[PDB]
Amino acid sequence: FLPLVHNVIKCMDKDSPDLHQDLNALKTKFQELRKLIGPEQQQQQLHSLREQVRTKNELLQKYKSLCM
Amino acid sequence: LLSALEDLEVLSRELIEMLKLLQLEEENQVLELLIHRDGDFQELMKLALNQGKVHHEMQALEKEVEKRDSDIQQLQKQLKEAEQILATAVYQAK
Repeated sequence: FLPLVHNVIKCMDKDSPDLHQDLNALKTKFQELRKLIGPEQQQQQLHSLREQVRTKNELLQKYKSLCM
Repeated sequence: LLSALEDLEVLSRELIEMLKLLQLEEENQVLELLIHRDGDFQELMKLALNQGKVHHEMQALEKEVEKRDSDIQQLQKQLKEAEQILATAVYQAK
């Protein structure tokens, strides 16, 4: 999250020299990014899907040899 | 899963930044936000990979279902023919 670090750096550099106060802009941008962005459950689901796809491919290839 | 955790971490970081506080709470919030961003990136990559794998598996399953339907129709025709032949044989056997 480079935005929070950049906001903290700007607030620390502009503590005494408050020429351009972008604290509100940074907070609004952070809130908007958090609203727009939206555990290992996804990884487990992906592993299960990969295993199921491998099983389906194996089952499809099991019916390759067929004479009559 | 990762979406809700990343959103909660970003909300906590924004609430901490809305307000120093011993230079500890801000650093902890920044670290939590960075970890949440990394986890969200990893989760997006995993979701893209899972969507690709799901599309591939759906294509394979559609092909298998078409093959199974064709085989079922062929076996049904063959079974009807064999039943007719068996009836004719039982009739002609006497």
